[PDB]
Amino acid sequence: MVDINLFREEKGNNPEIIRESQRRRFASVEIVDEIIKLDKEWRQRQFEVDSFRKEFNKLNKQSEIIQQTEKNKQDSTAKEAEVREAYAALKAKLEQVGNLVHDSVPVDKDEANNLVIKLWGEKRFSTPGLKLKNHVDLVELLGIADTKRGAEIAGARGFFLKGDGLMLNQALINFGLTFLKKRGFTGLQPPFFMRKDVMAKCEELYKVTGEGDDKYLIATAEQPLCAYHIDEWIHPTELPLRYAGYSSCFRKEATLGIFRVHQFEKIEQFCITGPNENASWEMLDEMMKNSEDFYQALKLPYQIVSIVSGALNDAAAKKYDLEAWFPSSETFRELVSCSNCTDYQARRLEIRYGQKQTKQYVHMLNSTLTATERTICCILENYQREDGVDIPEVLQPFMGGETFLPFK
Amino acid sequence: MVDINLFREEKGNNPEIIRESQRRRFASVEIVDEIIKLDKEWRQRQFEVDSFRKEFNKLNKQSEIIQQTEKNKQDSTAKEAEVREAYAALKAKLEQVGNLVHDSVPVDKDEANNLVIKLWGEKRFSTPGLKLKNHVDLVELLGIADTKRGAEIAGARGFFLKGDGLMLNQALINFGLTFLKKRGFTGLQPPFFMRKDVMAKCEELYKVTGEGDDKYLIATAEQPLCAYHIDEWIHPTELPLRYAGYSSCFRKEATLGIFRVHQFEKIEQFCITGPNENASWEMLDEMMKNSEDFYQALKLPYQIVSIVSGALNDAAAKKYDLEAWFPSSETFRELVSCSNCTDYQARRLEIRYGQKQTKQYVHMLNSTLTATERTICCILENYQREDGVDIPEVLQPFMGGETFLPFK
Repeated sequence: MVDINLFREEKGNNPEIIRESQRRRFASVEIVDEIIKLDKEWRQRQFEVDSFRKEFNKLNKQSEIIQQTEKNKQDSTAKEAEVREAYAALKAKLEQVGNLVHDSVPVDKDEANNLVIKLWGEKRFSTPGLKLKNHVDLVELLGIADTKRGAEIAGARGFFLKGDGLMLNQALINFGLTFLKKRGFTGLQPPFFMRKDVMAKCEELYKVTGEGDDKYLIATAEQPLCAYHIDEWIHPTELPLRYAGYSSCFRKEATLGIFRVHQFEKIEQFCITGPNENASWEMLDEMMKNSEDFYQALKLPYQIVSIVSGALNDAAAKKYDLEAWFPSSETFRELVSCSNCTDYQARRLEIRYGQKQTKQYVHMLNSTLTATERTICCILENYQREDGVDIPEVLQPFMGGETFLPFK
Repeated sequence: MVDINLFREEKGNNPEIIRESQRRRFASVEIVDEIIKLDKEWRQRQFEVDSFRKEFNKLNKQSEIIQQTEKNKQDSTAKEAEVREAYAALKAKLEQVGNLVHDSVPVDKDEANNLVIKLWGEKRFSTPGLKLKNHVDLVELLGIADTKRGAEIAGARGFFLKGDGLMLNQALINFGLTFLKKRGFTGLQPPFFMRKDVMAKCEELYKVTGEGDDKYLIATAEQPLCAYHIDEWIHPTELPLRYAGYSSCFRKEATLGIFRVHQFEKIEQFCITGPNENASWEMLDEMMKNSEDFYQALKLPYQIVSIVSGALNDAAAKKYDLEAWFPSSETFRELVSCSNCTDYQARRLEIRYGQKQTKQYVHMLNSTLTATERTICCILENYQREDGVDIPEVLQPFMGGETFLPFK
């Protein structure tokens, strides 16, 4: 949720900023007045208690009187119930309000109008010499995934990684983790389980039943790496925090191919900053430079698009995608999303900024470095030859010096 | 299930072998006669069809006659139903019979009497200079797993791997995969999902709900690597097959420690052989030598125990455990199980041996190489110093040359 304080004229904050952000999200502007009207009620009860607190403690410092100090306690428990109700009803509207859309975000309702802002790399095309094959056919020819036997075993989109497929998957995971460890990141592998209560604050997911409470399978490392540091204080000397999240991922939405799948592995950049001095906006550039340097090391051409205000989800204040070149189909596909969600999750998760006045909260960002099966698919297409696939230079050490994967 | 043919005096096979194996499993010997009595019924119906087949086709080669060729079809569909019932009732008893216990297996009902057969390594002990800490306390001191934050997130026994904890986990996974790839193995990473129908032939597991049929989370790579090759023919030139299974594992049975946990990673040796020439018994030694060479490369002292006939599960014909030395508690704990299950799963999974007479079936074996979190725990205890933990020599390349993990 957003800071109630940014709706209060009282504290020297203009609620038009909220109204403008609603407009840019093509969402209710009327709700900003609804919330102001509710906040005011609630703060009156919040105060309408301390009226009967003082009048209660006023009687004290002395049945035309003894019956007066009776009702003033019946009051301060009756009115405390009203305060509870007000808080609750205020939660129901404020919950619905998206994060404040940064001004640099292109305003529009269709991702069709996503603003390309950067290009990189010399894109390969089908020549007369070699028709460029797609990832689906190159996985079959290389013999590095059993999607057929996978499908009988795990149901639809189910796949084994095999031989140099597993070595490659593992090569990319360790290349990514070392890549990021060199840039000040600490590895973190979360449990693939998470309690629904906790997921709430961070049903398009798998439910796992058995030991304890019903839990979800995680769609992204980003979800466990957000619950981590719940209810904690983080000291300014700790921030900024850089975690290289690693995990398997389970998506419900998706017998040939490993691009459009139910289970996959993923390195995530997850960063916490303090909420002042433009720190989170500086970290968003930092993480986006890291995503860039990495696809450049792999020598995969790409373009960076900024996401229209209309397409930002409720947590994101701003978002880029790195779309990389798939030469057989001459398309760019999404291999990175890079979000600054500022204090939106932090404030629900009571993740605070102080030593331990009025409450400050940390800023949190997330940026896929690589979804391995997707990155592989992109590697296959861009590195293919007449009779196999060359291995990118930087992955060659992690594959024991091998430079080539021949077709069966 | 076991080969019905080994219950038939008829084919030159002595059913006493079955009876003896039942004795060694301390299980029903009476059931071997029950099954013979059922098999005989079934084969009579199986034949009692071909009596009314020939008499039906006998009438043909000519209403004192035309009504005779009527009933002989009413028969051959009526008696075919009886054959179905016999087959089904025979399945219900034969299902309950364990695999034939190899003669080299120690006969006893208590694992207490497991026969140690081999020792290796110079075991470390608490000296006056250094009280040897346990894995639980060494994980806290090293700062390589958040079991506390894990527990709030994933419920009980839930843990993050962190910093050099993740690097180590990954070091062991890649050390194991290369270790095995050098010994003729092909990497395989299965889906962590598997359809209950399929699991049946390979409810102490997690159920996953969402897309498609209800599925289980796998307890071991061994389970998906068993369904793989279902209903297939394998050619003698293909066998023997060596797969290095890699996966996450989910066990229901288990906020400090990563040894006794719900989720963990595991390299498995899974091997298929032909069923003749003592091939599977030779492969069991091969896999057990591989498990040995690996804990020797890690320089972890261990002992090999042979499992008493009384403790073999229904698939295993024979089984060893490699128990490794945990010096703080001066105990050996199970880090490897090595099983030859011969044609027991193969025969349910219709995994055949021919080119493609009377049906031959492949032999299948499984042998944990490493459960990574457990192996780590064992590494921590055996490699500890006053102020940190040394990194095993062979894992040092995979950890970028680092030789030591200091306490926080």
